[PDB]
Amino acid sequence: KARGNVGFVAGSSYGTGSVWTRNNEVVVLTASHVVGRANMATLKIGDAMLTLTFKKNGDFAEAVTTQSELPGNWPQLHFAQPTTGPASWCTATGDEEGLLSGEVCLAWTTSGDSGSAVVQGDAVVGVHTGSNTSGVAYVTTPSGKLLGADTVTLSSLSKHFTGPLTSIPKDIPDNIIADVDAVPRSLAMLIDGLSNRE
Repeated sequence: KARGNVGFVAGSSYGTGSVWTRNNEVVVLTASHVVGRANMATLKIGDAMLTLTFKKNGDFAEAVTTQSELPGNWPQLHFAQPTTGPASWCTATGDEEGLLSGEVCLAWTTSGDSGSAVVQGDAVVGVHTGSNTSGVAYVTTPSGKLLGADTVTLSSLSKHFTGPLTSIPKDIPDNIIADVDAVPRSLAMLIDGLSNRE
């Protein structure tokens, strides 16, 4: 079951969106490539169907509308810098718990999940942009920075996680440089937690 503010978006492609409140306006986030160059796309949430125009920054797409056009108790929109740790990919079929860092992001997603808000706590860090082999995720922040395209060692990543040393999960992407033979339990369980929205 998806979060209450998560909807489906259809433009040049099919994706996911999220709805929020900010300074008396209703804000809708999704991915630019889901919207498409014509800059128009239709959001479906609850019984509401609304066509919107989006301002874009790289693959991060944001539309604004009003309470009279899209009523509901939408959660307040807070943007925040990425913090190395767990993050929730808010897909239309439930939250996918994944690893988020500036260099590498891991989450089990499909094409339809493009545009899902990626959140940490009560704040949006970006939208889901795309995927690669072995749970690789790419996330675009509101300022248009692409997260997930660089490399990081396991030891460097490990500094950010609590718990005792644990065996490294089997399938990890080449962009995570395996330079230790054990990682903190929370890091291992995160990666092991692959595919958890059900």
